[PDB]
Amino acid sequence: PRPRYREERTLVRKLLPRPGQSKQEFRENVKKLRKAFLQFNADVSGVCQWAIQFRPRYGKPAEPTETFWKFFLEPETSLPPNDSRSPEFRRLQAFEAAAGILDDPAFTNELRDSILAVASRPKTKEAQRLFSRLKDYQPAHRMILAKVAAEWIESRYRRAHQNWERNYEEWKKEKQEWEQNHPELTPEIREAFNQIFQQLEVKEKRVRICPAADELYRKWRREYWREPRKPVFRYPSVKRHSIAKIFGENYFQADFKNSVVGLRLDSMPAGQYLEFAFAPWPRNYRPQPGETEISSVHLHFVGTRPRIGFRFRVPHKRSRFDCTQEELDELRSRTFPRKAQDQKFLEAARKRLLETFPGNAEQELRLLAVALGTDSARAAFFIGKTFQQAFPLKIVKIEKLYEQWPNQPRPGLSRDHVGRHLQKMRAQASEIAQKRQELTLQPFDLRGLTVHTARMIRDWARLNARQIIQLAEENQVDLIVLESLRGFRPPGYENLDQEKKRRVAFFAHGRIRRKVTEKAVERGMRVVTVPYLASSKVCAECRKKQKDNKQWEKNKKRGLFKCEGCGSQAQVDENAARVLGRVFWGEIELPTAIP
RNA sequence: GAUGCUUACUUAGUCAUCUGGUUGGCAAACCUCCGCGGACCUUCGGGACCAAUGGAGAGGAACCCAGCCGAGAAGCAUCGAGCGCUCUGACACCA
Ligand SMILES: [Zn+2]
Repeated sequence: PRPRYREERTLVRKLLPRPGQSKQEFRENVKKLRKAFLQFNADVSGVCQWAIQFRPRYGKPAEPTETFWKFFLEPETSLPPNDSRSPEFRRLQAFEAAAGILDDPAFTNELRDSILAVASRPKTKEAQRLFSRLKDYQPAHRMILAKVAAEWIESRYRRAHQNWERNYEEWKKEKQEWEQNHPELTPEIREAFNQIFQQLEVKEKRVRICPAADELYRKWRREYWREPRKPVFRYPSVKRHSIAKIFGENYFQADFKNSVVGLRLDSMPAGQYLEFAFAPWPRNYRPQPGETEISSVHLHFVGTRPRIGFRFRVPHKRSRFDCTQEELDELRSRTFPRKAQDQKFLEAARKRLLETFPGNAEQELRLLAVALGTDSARAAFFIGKTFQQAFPLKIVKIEKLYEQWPNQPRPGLSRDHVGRHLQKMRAQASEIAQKRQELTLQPFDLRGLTVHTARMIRDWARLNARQIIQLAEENQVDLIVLESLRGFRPPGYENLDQEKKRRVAFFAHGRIRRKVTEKAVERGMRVVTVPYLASSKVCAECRKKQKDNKQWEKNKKRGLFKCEGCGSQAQVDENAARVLGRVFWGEIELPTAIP
């Protein structure tokens, strides 16, 4: 499908006043830039507003404007595989004709007809004013703006909507099968119990009301009463991260021997730049400016301080596999997106991987099943379905890196550290509330403490990802096995509930998964995420699937355990790694304990 | 490795008992009401978002800005250790 994983890997450095430049002069310059960023965001938001109305609706006959929409979103498929001009240049030509700001054979007759249909539509007041302003812009700015709007609308609407469609079809089939297999006794009787809840304010799927004793209707409601929710569209809000202004070619002048960057604004003419100092390129960082030239510069604001991003090209490594990672993600996202659809997804993924292998996959498939625990973590290694050895990973960060916590708040990147900042926040927002009441949360209230906590969490995730990548590179792996854990929470997470602010301190296992997947696809590897199956409470040697629930947690609290059935003595992490490595193969099944 | 001076510098990459502490606020910044106009979802109750070459008030608790103290980056200057040279913790960066 779409090439989700590109080869860009952009790097962000903070901007600093140049030593020659005066501090007041630097404040005046960051003011000129803040204005340009605001204008760019406004223009992109307006163009997205104009273009969102041409989408083809689900369950309706196709309108004549659809093929222009698909050309605008994905010119690569629309254009022939070979053409001199880049696809984005063709996108700009189509957009100008559509908005009223094409005979080239690169464009098809259907595309021209659809754009003719599109242009013959009424323009709102916002659209007319936006196009009047956009007329004056340079073709480079117009093209960059159109590309950014297209990528934004694609990523933020179309992916989620297509996933929602595929989810909805399976929801139809599953509800039909459910209604036609066990409960044949509810053709209409559901209405009698539904009406009483309808007349009241019960606008929620999971009925947060305790059982009355229809309870079969209750299980039916929490499952198949309402359709899967449709994704809610938004625009590039300047309050959140939103998008980043792009200074393409001939607009930036970055120097590296000494770190100064020549940014150029839209109004500024040729040969004039705004020089700023920035954090110098790391020496140990593997790529260097000499290796690959910088394609463009991406600017965005955190808090009020500007940051810049350098975009360069880094080639990918060809994987021994004859398939892509996007297909493996596609299976789970679209083909099997449900809870019964997990066993089928895993079987299909295993088949697809095995058939794509050049030689004998069973004899030689270098596999590394990594589990992610709290204090510690270990990864198993498989070559041919035969366990070789388990490796420890150093993931506790203190004055030095260790593999385990040495023997009240633990110094270093720990739950205690994060939770102490969460408590500070819980004790500091109160007085803000009272003072605001006296005068008479927001995403600017504790704007330094939260950004610090976010940087801490992402640093922890980066540590985990790089450690895993290094372990995989040590012994030439081709496949990394990961679970679907949500994440861990710090001690102060629960006492700061009801606020999205507390989400800054969630440990984000998914962030680790994304980083690992990106870095693995970087090096010619594949990542498959099995569905959560609680590997910790499953013995690798014999699949006992322990359920004591009282003694197991105590054993995990000291890092050792003992299987109830036979008596294996391995540490919890090694057991879980072996369990995942087996589960990828056919030797262990998913619980599937829904009924 | 130690020591001293200077800097329109940093204290908003993380950790090492650590967004360092403190004093205040004209401009400015930040903050609160609208709201021309656009728009996504919706159980129609409402939720969420952008926005005028757009207009009105207000806090220095929070946001922002400035001063002071503590500290660290370097350019130079002294001595030293090891072997003139090498000489300042660990990690980590696809935002
Ligand atoms: Zn056992």
